[PDB]
Amino acid sequence: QVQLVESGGGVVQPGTSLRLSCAASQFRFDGYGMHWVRQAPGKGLEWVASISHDGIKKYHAEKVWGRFTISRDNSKNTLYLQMNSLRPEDTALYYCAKDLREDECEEWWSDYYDFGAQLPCAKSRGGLVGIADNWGQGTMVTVS
Amino acid sequence: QVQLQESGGGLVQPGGSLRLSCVASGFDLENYSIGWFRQAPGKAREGVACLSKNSGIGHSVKGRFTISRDGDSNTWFLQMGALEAEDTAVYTCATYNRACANYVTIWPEFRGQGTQVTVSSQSVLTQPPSVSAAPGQKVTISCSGNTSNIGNNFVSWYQQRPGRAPQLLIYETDKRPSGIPDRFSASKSGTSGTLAITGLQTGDEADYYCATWAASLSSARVFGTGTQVIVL
Amino acid sequence: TLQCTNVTNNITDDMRGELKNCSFNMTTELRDKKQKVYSLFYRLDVVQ
Amino acid sequence: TLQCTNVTNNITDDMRGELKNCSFNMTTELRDKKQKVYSLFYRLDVVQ
Ligand SMILES: *[C@@H]1O[C@H](CO)[C@@H](O[C@@H]2O[C@H](CO)[C@@H](O)[C@H](O)[C@H]2NC(C)=O)[C@H](O)[C@H]1NC(C)=O
Ligand SMILES: *[C@@H]1O[C@H](CO)[C@@H](O[C@@H]2O[C@H](CO)[C@@H](O)[C@H](O)[C@H]2NC(C)=O)[C@H](O)[C@H]1NC(C)=O
Ligand SMILES: *[C@@H]1O[C@H](CO)[C@@H](O)[C@H](O)[C@H]1NC(C)=O
Ligand SMILES: *[C@@H]1O[C@H](CO)[C@@H](O)[C@H](O)[C@H]1NC(C)=O
Repeated sequence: QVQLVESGGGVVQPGTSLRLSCAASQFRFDGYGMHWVRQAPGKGLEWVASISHDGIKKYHAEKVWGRFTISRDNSKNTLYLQMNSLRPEDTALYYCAKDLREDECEEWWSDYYDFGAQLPCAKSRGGLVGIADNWGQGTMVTVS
Repeated sequence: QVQLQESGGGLVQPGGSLRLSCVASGFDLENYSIGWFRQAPGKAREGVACLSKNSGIGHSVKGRFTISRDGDSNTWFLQMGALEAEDTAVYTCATYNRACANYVTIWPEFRGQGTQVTVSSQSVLTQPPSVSAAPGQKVTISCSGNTSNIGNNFVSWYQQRPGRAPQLLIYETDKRPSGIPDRFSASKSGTSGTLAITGLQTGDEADYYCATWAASLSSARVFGTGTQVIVL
Repeated sequence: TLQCTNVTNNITDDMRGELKNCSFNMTTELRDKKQKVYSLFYRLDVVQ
Repeated sequence: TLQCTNVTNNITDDMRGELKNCSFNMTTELRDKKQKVYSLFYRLDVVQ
């Protein structure tokens, strides 16, 4: 139910580069991993790439191996998708979605001779959980 | 007792793990430590692990092999992983000095008999093109793939309405979100997932997709071709 | 403090309450970090 | 860190200082919350 904004699409020539931007609000962007789904008009969905909450684990597709880049910036709450070596088959709609696991904190910073103060998170477990429940409007990318 | 009894030997495929173990008694296993042998044909004797008393450290000659103990139980577990063709030999567990003195080279006393360890040897989902049934009937959708994607990993279902964003309906084949009613059910068998829809209506007309997720292998994630539902 | 809650798995009517499924924060081996550990505490060892 | 305050009530001028409020945080029986407590400390036992 949170808002999803997608932008950065356009019409580009083959072999060019483009950047797609997805924005997050009303929820913690750091707490959810990102995925990119491609869908040509009139055909089924196609998974493209996935990144965890921290960004350590990056996963890509056999059709886009070595040519798609996906990154996340939690400070600005933004998702960057970098395109390399475009082809005419890439004309499709790209959908922005999030995760569901709601990663928690395994450890918090402490102060022994207190132990009662609220201190920021130290270590955390999460990521993966490649299930998408909220889908944004998406962006249209045309290659010609 | 003092003699050592070993267990867990057998045959392993290259790229697996074992749980070698050995137990002993004899009212004198507080002064000694327990480690393991390795003797391959044509070669001399080496060592693989030595759980040193007086330090609790699990020394080993390679990174893969690890020795471990559990409580006061007089049993020692040698865990080995990422096995390779050379690791086929006669594994014996023996007793070394109180502080795991020179091993991988020594020949101790109070040794066991020794077990035997021998080592030797693009998927796309298939879905029907479209389905059709009378309103209020039950429909079934089959998503058949491979062992790595569906057999070894869970399957998620997605519904895309015409000119609308997709929506999650089934996750790990046995649970549904709050906004989705119970009219949809899912099951898995071997490498095939089956989705059953009851009380189909006009509003359910959409394109359904099956996907899998796993970070272990890159062939594991795969989205289905899609099934079209038409209500007469 | 114990953010405890009352256990209802395969329980019997005679042993109602009694066991409590307590969750509390705890210093780890480093004396700078809080875990979140859980335990079972009988109703005779916990007070409100 | 004691937050101490000049005592002033029914005092015989010359005995200025000496007695003092000193209010400070304090660990209670529970090791997660701190009680704000106050006490009276003589000037010989507190250094600035
Ligand atoms: C353990 O420490 C965490 C540190 O955040 C506590 O979480 C806070 O709990 C209070 C209530 O006690 C809430 O008002 C805060 O919103 C919580 N903060 C966060 C970040 O969750 C937690 O209560 C402590 N105890 C347990 C049992 O977890
Ligand atoms: C006891 O500890 C509390 C810890 O919060 C102190 O409260 C803080 O006081 C400073 C002083 O101006 C404020 O800036 C903080 O905002 C306060 N914290 C909170 C959470 O309100 C309190 O001052 C301490 N008392 C004494 C006597 O030292
Ligand atoms: C657990 O069940 C007992 C049974 O009456 C009840 O009295 C107790 O309050 C319950 N615990 C909590 C935390 O509600
Ligand atoms: C506070 O106490 C000091 C003693 O160190 C004294 O010199 C000063 O006059 C006092 N001030 C007031 C306002 O009581």
